[PDB]
Amino acid sequence: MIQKVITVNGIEQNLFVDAEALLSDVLRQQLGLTGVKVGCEQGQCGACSVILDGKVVRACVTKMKRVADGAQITTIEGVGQPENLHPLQKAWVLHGGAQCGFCSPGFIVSAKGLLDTNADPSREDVRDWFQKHRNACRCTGYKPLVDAVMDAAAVINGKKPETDLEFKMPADGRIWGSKYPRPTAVAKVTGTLDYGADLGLKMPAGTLHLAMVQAKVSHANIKGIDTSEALTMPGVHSVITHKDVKGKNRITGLITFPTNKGDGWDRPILCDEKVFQYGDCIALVCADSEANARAAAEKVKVDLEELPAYMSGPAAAAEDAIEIHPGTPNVYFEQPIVKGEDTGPIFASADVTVEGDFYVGRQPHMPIEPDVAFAYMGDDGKCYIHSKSIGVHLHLYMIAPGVGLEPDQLVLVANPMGGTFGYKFSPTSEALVAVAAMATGRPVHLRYNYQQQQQYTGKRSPWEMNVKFAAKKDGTLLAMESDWLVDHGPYSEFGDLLTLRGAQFIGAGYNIPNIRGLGRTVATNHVWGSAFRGYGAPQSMFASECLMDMLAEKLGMDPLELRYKNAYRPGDTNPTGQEPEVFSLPDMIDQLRPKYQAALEKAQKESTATHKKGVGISIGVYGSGLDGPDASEAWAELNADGTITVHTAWEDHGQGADIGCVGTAHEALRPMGVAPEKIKFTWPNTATTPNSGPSGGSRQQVMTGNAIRVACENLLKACEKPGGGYYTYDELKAADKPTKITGNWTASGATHCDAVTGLGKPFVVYMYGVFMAEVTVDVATGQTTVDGMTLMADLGSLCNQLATDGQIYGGLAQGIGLALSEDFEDIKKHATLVGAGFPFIKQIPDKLDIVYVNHPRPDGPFGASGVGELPLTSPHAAIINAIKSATGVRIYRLPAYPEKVLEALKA
Ligand code: PCD
Ligand code: FES
Ligand code: FES
Ligand SMILES: [Cl-]
Ligand SMILES: [Cl-]
Ligand SMILES: [Cl-]
Ligand SMILES: [Mg+2]
Ligand SMILES: [Mg+2]
Repeated sequence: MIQKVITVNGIEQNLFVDAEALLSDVLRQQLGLTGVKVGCEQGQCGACSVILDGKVVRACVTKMKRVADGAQITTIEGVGQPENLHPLQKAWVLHGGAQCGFCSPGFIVSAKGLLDTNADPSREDVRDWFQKHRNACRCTGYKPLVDAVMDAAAVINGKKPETDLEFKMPADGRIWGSKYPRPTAVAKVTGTLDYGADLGLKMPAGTLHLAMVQAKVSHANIKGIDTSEALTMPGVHSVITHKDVKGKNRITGLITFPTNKGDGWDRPILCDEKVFQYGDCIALVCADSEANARAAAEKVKVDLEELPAYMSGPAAAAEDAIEIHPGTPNVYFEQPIVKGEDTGPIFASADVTVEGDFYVGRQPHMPIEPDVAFAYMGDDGKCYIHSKSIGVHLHLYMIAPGVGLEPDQLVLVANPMGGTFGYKFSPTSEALVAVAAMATGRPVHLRYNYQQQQQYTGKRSPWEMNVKFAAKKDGTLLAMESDWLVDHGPYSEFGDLLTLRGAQFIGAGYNIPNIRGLGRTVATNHVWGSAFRGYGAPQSMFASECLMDMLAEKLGMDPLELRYKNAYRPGDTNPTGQEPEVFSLPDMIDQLRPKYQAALEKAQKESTATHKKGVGISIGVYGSGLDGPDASEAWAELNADGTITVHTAWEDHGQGADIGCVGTAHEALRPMGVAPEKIKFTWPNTATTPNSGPSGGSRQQVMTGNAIRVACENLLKACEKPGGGYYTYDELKAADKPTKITGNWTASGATHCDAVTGLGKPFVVYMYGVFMAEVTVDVATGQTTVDGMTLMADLGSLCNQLATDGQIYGGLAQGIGLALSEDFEDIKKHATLVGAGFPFIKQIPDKLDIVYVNHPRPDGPFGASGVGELPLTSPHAAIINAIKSATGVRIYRLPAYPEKVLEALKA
């Protein structure tokens, strides 16, 4: 041990540390400075950036021996605090740079180090600095961060007043449609929002820390578990196995389709009979610390009989393949799409046909915050789970039978969380922590490291796809055929639903009267499928949007013009035979057309013989909702101090549940003149908030927004005085009148798609957009640079522009990664941020352009649609179409790795 006297955030600290300790652990655990966030633990993400003697360093790779006696350290807590924000923190809030917030301390400290060395940086200087310091963001697309740094610099420089960093009310008081900051932003930019790992550090002594004993093979029969040596290790309390589970020890997919061949109870909580994928949790070590639990977990001995693993859909779907789930075929679900007339003869006589085979792979979500959860037995005897769930009621019902509890005996709560992008539509760690809390009676806390986040949370399911079009010479589409194979890994939850998405979205955007297609879901031993932002559309529309450009190429038509010819117009129907609710694609195409022409001209002009520039187009469509007559509920309550609490279970991945609630409620409450700061939101809790539904399917602004609107209208009626005016709280209470008022809303016009034909009206609100990608391909290295992205977006009406801008930038950035670099195919090679192709700032162009072309939706609140998944529906098709424009070659199987682009160039 060594004594080190240093200064931290301006205050002398008398530190007693191990020389080998990591500064991240010392600051977080010894000094309680949980604003130093830890994500990757490998020096790759910058979340733990601190200033050490004038240099920005990552604390997670900085050992205490490198910290000199007398050193100066600055963490986010020393940059500023909630009622003393630094200009960078104020700019962050104004510019909406904290979405999930997990990266915000690291970027803001890093940016102070920049400004302390370069007072007046160029935007390029800012991007170069965040690239060298590895400041990673998965939510924002970086542009808002760079905007915030530039604004703060100008203030620090005396160029502009600091008060220009404070939001100015539009004067009229409307915050719907405005840039009003989100309520959680100040906590995020000051590091005072506790995420699950932070809460772990602030739990009482007595809390047990868990570590997973995981399969190190992809497929096996389990013969036995030997915990003997592990029990003798430092700090170890016990080891939990399937023997300790009090229910079925299985998670249910809950809405498994009747024509699924599987019963949806395939996924174990703790493996008992078999290993189904690498990473499967077979036991939990309970210990006094994460480090002690992990050291003992390595000593638990699992005796396995390894089985041949099927690591792709085609392998597992082979007619011969052995059943992964004995008794159930590996191909366990099929969804036909049957619209119009038989396609065979239409293909036979059409002027032009085109066909392609496409692939979109196992994209990893890569939130900066790895999965974390905790559980405890409440004084009331219920088991409480606090996790990254974005569907607390959904997960309650998916895990209660397996852990052996009735829905009245378990409570799920969503912690503040650092991003999920869909992976948390699945249970990950919740059943694990509940079993351990139940078995021990003690609080338990489980943190995944980043390798566990990559290998042992769910993934975008790969799809192998064949799509064909038939068309007339004038480009009018006549018919489509489609085939898709969905590799869902071993656990069936929502796999059949994802396969149905291919019937709804392959070919979406155009009138296509005649369709014949079939999707197939296959169990494999690769990572199980969890939703990933877009859920079926990134696969489906990559195929159809690339194919539209192949059809345009073949007809000698401009691809944008071919889309204009076919885009939805009154009278048309979508692939499931439903009429669109608004018709904005021609309008967006018309407004994009000159920008596209200018872009084509720039490309042609600025291409060189080795750096070829190109421009590519795509359309995106996705539903806002769960299929069918989805619904939500909210409660609007006048409190005794005159504030109003809007109670919902709107789960916040980081997309903006707080501002969606406040902005929607503010607009609904305008007749009573309620200031936005007087409106309170509730964190999701299955015991004390209503079943608003999960934050999946870009649904909450529509479904929960409408329920908030109705609850608020109902609260206005409850408060109205006859003759005009409103009663106060005190008045209603003296009157014995109610002050907490319910509202509900249902998408009553929707119907489920048919199991035999795929036809129906699954959503009553859709999102529509048009993408333009501008790229440069180095034809010596095959490296693609995305130089600009444009999204024409119809979101109906914006609840909050900071929120929708940031949603679109973040989605476009994930589309650049899906297009060029991201996959989870090799269990080892892809288990880090950099190995899996995470996009750092220089991979995302500063030019991210949005044009809103908003057609108010008949059934959305104040006309709004969702936004969440629109930007990831097909940006990667626009990018691959731009590589084809630049170079003449087509990448059919993502990602477009440089070697793959070179092989196509040289073919
Ligand atoms: N018009 C409009 C729309 C919308 N908004 C906004 O925006 C957001 C979003 O919304 P939406 O769309 O409704 O959505 P939500 O439901 O809430 O959420 C969900 C999503 O969200 C997104 N985004 C995001 N972001 C962030 N930051 N993070 C994350 O993680 C995430 N995730 C992702 C996903 S994947 Mo799935 O599950 O796959 O289906 S689906 C999803 C919010 O805040 C709201 O409010 C506005 O403002 N306006
Ligand atoms: S760089 Fe330190 S936690 Fe990622
Ligand atoms: S706000 Fe940057 S990772 Fe979420
Ligand atoms: Cl998906
Ligand atoms: Cl290819
Ligand atoms: Cl490569
Ligand atoms: Mg027509
Ligand atoms: Mg090669």
